[PDB]
Amino acid sequence: KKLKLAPAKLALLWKALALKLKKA
Repeated sequence: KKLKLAPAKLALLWKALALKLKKA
C-alpha cells in the first residue's frame, strides 16, 4: 500500500471550489 494520489497537483481546477468558496 503506497498512495501516489496527489489531487492538489491535478484536480485543482478551481471549478466547484471557488464557487463554494463564494457559497454558490
